[PDB]
Amino acid sequence: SELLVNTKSGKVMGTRVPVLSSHISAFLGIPFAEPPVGNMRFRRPEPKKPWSGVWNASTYPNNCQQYVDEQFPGFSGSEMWNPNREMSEDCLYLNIWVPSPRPKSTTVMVWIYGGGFYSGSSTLDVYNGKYLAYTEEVVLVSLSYRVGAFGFLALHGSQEAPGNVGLLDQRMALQWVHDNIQFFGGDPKTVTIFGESAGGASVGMHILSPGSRDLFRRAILQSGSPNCPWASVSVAEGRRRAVELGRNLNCNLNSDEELIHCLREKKPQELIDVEWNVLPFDSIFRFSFVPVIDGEFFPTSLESMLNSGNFKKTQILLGVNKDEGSFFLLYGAPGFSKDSESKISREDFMSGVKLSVPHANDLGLDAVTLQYTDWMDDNNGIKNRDGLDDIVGDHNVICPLMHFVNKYTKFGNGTYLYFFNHRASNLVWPEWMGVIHGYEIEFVFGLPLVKELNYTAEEEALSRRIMHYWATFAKTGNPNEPHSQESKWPLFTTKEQKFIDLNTEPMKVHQRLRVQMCVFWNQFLPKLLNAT
Amino acid sequence: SELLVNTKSGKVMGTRVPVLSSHISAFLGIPFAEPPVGNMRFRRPEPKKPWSGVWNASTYPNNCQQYVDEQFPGFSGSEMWNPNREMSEDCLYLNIWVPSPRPKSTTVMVWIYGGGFYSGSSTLDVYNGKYLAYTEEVVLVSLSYRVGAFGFLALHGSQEAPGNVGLLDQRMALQWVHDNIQFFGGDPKTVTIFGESAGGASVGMHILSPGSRDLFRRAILQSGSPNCPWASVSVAEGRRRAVELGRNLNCNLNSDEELIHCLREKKPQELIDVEWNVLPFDSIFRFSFVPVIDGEFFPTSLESMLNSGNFKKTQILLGVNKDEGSFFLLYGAPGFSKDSESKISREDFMSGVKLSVPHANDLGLDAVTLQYTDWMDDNNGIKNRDGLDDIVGDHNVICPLMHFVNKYTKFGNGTYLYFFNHRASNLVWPEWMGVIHGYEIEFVFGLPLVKELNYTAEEEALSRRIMHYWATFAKTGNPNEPHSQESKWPLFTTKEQKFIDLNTEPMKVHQRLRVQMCVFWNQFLPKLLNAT
Ligand SMILES: COc1ccc2c3c1O[C@H]1C[C@@H](O)C=C[C@@]31CCN(CCCCCCN1C(=O)c3ccccc3S1(=O)=O)C2
Ligand SMILES: COc1ccc2c3c1O[C@H]1C[C@@H](O)C=C[C@@]31CCN(CCCCCCN1C(=O)c3ccccc3S1(=O)=O)C2
Ligand SMILES: *[C@@H]1O[C@H](CO)[C@@H](O[C@@H]2O[C@H](CO)[C@@H](O)[C@H](O)[C@H]2NC(C)=O)[C@H](O)[C@H]1NC(C)=O
Ligand SMILES: *[C@@H]1O[C@H](CO)[C@@H](O[C@@H]2O[C@H](CO)[C@@H](O)[C@H](O)[C@H]2NC(C)=O)[C@H](O)[C@H]1NC(C)=O
Ligand SMILES: *[C@@H]1O[C@H](CO)[C@@H](O)[C@H](O)[C@H]1NC(C)=O
Ligand SMILES: *[C@@H]1O[C@H](CO)[C@@H](O)[C@H](O)[C@H]1NC(C)=O
Repeated sequence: SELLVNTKSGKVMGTRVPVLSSHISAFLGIPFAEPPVGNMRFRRPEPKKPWSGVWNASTYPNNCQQYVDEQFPGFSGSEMWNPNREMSEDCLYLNIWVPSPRPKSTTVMVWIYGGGFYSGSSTLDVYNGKYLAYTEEVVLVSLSYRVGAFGFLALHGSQEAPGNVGLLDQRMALQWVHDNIQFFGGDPKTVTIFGESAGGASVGMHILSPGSRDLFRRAILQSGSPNCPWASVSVAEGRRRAVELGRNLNCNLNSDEELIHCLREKKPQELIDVEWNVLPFDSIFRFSFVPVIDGEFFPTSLESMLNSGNFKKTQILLGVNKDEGSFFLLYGAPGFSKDSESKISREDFMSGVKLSVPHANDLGLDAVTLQYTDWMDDNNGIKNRDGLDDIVGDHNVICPLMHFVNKYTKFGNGTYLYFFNHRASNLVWPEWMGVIHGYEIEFVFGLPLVKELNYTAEEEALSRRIMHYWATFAKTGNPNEPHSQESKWPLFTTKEQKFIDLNTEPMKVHQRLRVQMCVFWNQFLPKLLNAT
Repeated sequence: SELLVNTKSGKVMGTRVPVLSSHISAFLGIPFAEPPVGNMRFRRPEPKKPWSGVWNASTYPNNCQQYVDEQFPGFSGSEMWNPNREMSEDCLYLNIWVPSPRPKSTTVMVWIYGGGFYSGSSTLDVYNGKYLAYTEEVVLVSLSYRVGAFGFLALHGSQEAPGNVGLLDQRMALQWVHDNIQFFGGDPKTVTIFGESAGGASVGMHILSPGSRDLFRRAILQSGSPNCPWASVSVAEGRRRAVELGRNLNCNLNSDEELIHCLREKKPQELIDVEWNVLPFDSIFRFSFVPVIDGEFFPTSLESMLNSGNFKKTQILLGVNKDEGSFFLLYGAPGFSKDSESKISREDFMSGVKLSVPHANDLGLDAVTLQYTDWMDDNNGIKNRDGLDDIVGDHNVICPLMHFVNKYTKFGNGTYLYFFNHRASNLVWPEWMGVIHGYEIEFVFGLPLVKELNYTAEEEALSRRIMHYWATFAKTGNPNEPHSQESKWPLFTTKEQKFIDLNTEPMKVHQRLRVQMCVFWNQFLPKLLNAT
């Protein structure tokens, strides 16, 4: 039967799922690691022991333990990101959508969800892989990994809580895909990993880490880069935060052993309840437990790895959204609200800048403010609001990606860059937030092809184009259809630095995406902060 | 007779001079101080002893000893600034143009020439006061003062060479005007001092200095401000330069007495020949001997005087030209030439920045470069050339004047600000230099009314308008004709910061002249340089 697949780990039984008037097979909740529970909490993952009999893979698995957004109860804009299955530490599973009839050896795409490294689920409606698998005829896999303290608590020097275990969870899933996807009709030689935000940072981290490079062929990064200021911490900062978490739970702090044992006796929600108390600064776009530059998963500093070409050389397709910072200003910066136009006073602007670049001294804060203030009209509320939106997006997402892009292209084998700037007609968030962080995902996953979701005919066309760009790239290392008549997405080169806009209008090519601001963020400001 | 005037210093005999088909009286070369020669070189000026008989004031006097421009022999663009009379240390004289018939008590305007404090003459053709005196019916005076080491060599603590004596020369001339102008038909209660560049800085210095304030009524500053970075030095830097001058002439440096005596035995040209060797940095727009913050002529730092309102409160009219920096880039920055379009490479741009802000550390240089580089088109030669032109003009002239303007207006009784941006049709300098430092002077002095000088009919109209604005302001403290139908030059206020463009097009009002760049130069950069 089509729904029965024998893998190196044992037999698995899937389910037939309807998709746009047709059908495909889905193998949901396949285990790829032993549950990281009890004494294994904080530890590197262990491979799942093979099983006898047939594993029932007809339903989604549990989501990993995580902080749950309750800022807007019942609001779909925020709840579409919350776990939609019961949470459990026993959450290391992957999902596979397979075209029907089962292919023999086709293109494989593995999705890595985002969520600031503290949240996320592979089972969200926006990550439903059936549309992409069906429309592009690819085997679509979505993995999972531990987030928050469970996946990133780091006490460097200890083997009980070394840090980066969430990344190792992702690596283990990629190993399982490499070893077994052939049985589902996928070609292990042609695996593209793709993810957004923390998932995009993760993809870049696998490109960098020597121990992950051989597990995939190509990569797609959406609104995320390994060098993002929020994506990693030093082992000293990781240690300080782990100790501070312990201090919040009245743990014995005499030794790592004492600390870890105490943290292991706590129920999941006890760690989550105090997780946010360990941040070193009053800030926005900063998360507690994230990857650590350990000297193992990451051999040396990310910057030196990027500068020396110490990373997997292959093709990459990546990009950013127009208003990456709005989600974060709404949730923490003074003056912003979901139900107002959020025009920002000069003082709230100043407060926002301080929260946005928490690590900056006063000279640094002045540099940023000057760079984003129109002094001919400084009390303009809309300009202050949009300026902050740009500060947050440029600093945390766009400029780090542009730095990654330029460093990468020097050694890589092919780069395609995009600027997604279409605001969905059915967006439930207010207009001031614009093209929000995370909102290109629904187009990548084909949601607009579903009539009941209320997208326009051009948005469905945009979705189909993006899906075919992503899949063709996964398949060939080039998003363009060979011998096609359609407009060509040009290669991003060190010299011309071309990129295309991604929206419902006829393709348009540009060059040097936000160079003015990124020279400020990537070259000048760090020089200023390092000198003063 | 109309050409005979009895003053408190003795009788003076002038000459009748033709002016635009009519005539007026001119009293040229009237002495206002004893010749500052021999043992009086470097000393404060002494008032001229009264004379018996009649002083022949029919011809221009000698010009003060100064460096002479030989960069373009025979070229009128540069030679129109060079002394046009024999040079001599016996050069403290003033000139007066009086309408005919002699008025009884009319508006007085006293001109203070510029020249970077190291050069300048009251006898230049562009400073001919007959047109303005005739057309506006004002008594026009042009004074003179020692420049270079002769007027500004400063060994603070010494009475033989205290510094600032060139400013005291100007003050003595203003005292003579106050005491005697009534005999020429001028009203001592209504004296307006006006000057350009170093002369404009001088005017602002008299506004600041307690010992000069009572000598005039109102002020006009053209492309110059007392706080300009090149207009003054500390007593320590003044001393170092004086000692270095001595070192260049093989002087005994054991004491001030030994140094000064040696400097006094040298012929004028010997000091001038090594004058430029004392600058502390490789730079442009920096001059050797300038005013010193001595604690006497200037009670405290210029900034604290400006901040506390420690200055004469009255009305001021001032402004800048569009391309203040071009003259200086042509003469010293790599890549610029008089006969080429001077498109600047990225490297010459960098070299220019270093010469333009000689006091800046590397972080400072990077800040400036970033602020003026279009990173989307950084190898554009015209943009690099124009960017440097703006760097030089903003830093040395425009932003210091804007800082002066805003500090002044808070305590003053009326401010009128202009932006002169008309390029004369008959300019002999190349097009790339634009509206050059010093080139609004010919319009202020009415040269365009002289047919043989080849100006257009609209330029003559512009000249007449400017002359009437200046004179009406001198007379009333307001450039606008009361009850006129013409467009009104609005008052510059702390709140609205309005200014007008000055050109052949219908008046246009704007606000916050070059605010973006001036916040950089007046607030951010000094904060950066002071911290790092
Ligand atoms: C690094 O990028 C991200 C960081 C956080 C999240 C996402 C994300 O990318 C997006 C798209 C996708 O990748 C998944 C989740 C998304 C959207 C949903 N949500 C958006 C709200 C994030 C901003 C508020 C975060 N919070 C705090 O900073 C904070 C501080 C103290 C206590 C509680 C909180 S919080 O959870 O409200 C969480
Ligand atoms: C502070 O503003 C200024 C500084 C210098 C001058 C003027 C001026 O404003 C204008 C208009 C008016 O006020 C009178 C003279 C003006 C035009 C004529 N000339 C223009 C040429 C100035 C630029 C070159 C100065 N030189 C040097 O920096 C240098 C260095 C070493 C040796 C020799 C020289 S230099 O004389 O060629 C001299
Ligand atoms: C990606 O790598 C391939 C193979 O290494 C590059 O193709 C080679 O290009 C070189 C230089 O032009 C030729 O000498 C070889 O014959 C090519 N090999 C093959 C098998 O095609 C390709 O140019 C690279 N692409 C980019 C954008 O770097
Ligand atoms: C310049 O100073 C004059 C006189 O000090 C100001 O005129 C006075 O304005 C105050 C306040 O409006 C009135 O109470 C007086 O009656 C006015 N005095 C006279 C004699 O007019 C004038 O407003 C000031 N101008 C500016 C721009 O500051
Ligand atoms: C597979 O497991 C799910 C768990 O709820 C169950 O509903 C479904 O009927 C099961 N099917 C088989 C054949 O075990
Ligand atoms: C005034 O002095 C000048 C000096 O050259 C002379 O030419 C002129 O004739 C003199 N006039 C009288 C009356 O002395």
